[PDB]
Amino acid sequence: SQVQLVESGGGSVQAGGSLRLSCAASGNIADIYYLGWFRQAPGKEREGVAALITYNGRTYYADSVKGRFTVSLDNAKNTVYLQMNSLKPEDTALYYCAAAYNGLIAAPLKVTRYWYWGQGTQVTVS
Amino acid sequence: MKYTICNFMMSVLGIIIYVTDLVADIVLTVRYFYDGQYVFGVLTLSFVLCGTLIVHCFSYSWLKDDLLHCLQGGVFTRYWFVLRTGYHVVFKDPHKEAIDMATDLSMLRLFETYLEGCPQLILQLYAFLERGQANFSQYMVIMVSCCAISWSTVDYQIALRKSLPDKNLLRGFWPKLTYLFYKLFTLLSWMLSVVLLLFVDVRTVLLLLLFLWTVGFIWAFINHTQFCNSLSMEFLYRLVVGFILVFTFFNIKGQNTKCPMSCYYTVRVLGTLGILTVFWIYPLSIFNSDYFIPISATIVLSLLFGIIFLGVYYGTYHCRIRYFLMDA
Ligand SMILES: CCCCCCCCCCCC(=O)OC[C@H](COP(=O)(O)OCC[N+](C)(C)C)OC(=O)CCCCCCCCCCC
Repeated sequence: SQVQLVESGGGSVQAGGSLRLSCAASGNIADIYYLGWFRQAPGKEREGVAALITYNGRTYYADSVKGRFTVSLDNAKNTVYLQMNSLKPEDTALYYCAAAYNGLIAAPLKVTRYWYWGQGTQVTVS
Repeated sequence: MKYTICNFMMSVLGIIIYVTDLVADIVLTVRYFYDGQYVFGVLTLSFVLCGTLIVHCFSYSWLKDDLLHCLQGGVFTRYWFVLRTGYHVVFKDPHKEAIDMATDLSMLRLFETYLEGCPQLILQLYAFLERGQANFSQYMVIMVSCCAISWSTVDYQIALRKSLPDKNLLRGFWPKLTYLFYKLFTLLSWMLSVVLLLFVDVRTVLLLLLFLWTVGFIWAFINHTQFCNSLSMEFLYRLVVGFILVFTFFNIKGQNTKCPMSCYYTVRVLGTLGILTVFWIYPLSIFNSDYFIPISATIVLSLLFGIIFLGVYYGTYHCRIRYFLMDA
């Protein structure tokens, strides 16, 4: 595992506020095509919060959070940042950051699409 | 005809292929369960287990017909006696018994290879193409299955030349090479073809498998194939040979006039090209253009060479195996 993911910024935020989470990739991401976020809370499966392309930057989103979050990547530190606004209690979940190599399937929201993941951080909304 | 040393090396090479194929699947299945891919895990183990169980039914029946006990005459048991007979031949009708036991093994490992390798290569190509880079353990399973199909096809080809004298013109190094590259090329086009359909709708593809399984099942019933003495056991062979014809043709009963093969591959050529036109004239947002056009070239060019090798086969060439699958 020459590549590893480091996540930070998770915490408890009052409902209706804002929160920013950072995810840094250690190693090489030259051929890494997709990288995004997912949320995990008990009683439901992983869902794709957001994603973006390292080459282009097209920020694919999900209908549940479309037009609410802002995810961007900065190539100086090879780090990806996701921002949340107008938090709601259902947003409370374990947020995982993962990246995927390029391939035939172009769907940066499928859980099984991505190759390697990270530890993730907890986000709590009151 | 005398079970030369090269034939013994064919038998020796097989046991490494068999054991490595079995251990790789166990390693891969454990890897999937450790990695959380339960669906890919149980499927990987199911194909090798269900493939082995079917072959054991034939192996036990053949031993019982010529004759705890259920596992006492399994595939592994057959290997041990074949190795002993092969070693005795090298040290030294014993040859007739040795070759007869070798050809009985070729039938079983052809079923074992095409009931496990073909359904698993689709699964592994599904897992490799979806996640992009795959891992080392998945590469071993793909490579050994590619070798298992390659090795079994050659060994089965050798068995026909030695068992019945009808395949007298089959002698030579080239025919076992053109036929071998035939099977890889026509399968690789079909393996990638199914995988592309396997991404848009999994349920529809399995429904097409049942339709193509029934046609193969019906055709052997129409062809009045007879391989097993037991009435109940033979339907298992009829059912299994129908599954194999979903992937590659085998000319059941070897008494056909080359017409069914042409009708089968005419459907293959237009069917394979028909799929791409739907995916080309109508673009799919699911697929990625960067990697799709390597695949589109790969599937057509492999089929283009696959048919050419088939044409070369007929342009130059055409006691128990007389009822098994023959010809191409
Ligand atoms: C018995 C059954 C046999 C099955 C076992 C073998 C499995 C093979 C795996 C196939 C996976 C695949 O097709 O992968 C798709 C690839 C990807 O394309 P790329 O642009 O090179 O990507 C590389 C881009 N990088 C550099 C960013 C990583 O296409 C190929 O080039 C594979 C073609 C191999 C077959 C050659 C014969 C025909 C030549 C036509 C080529 C145009």
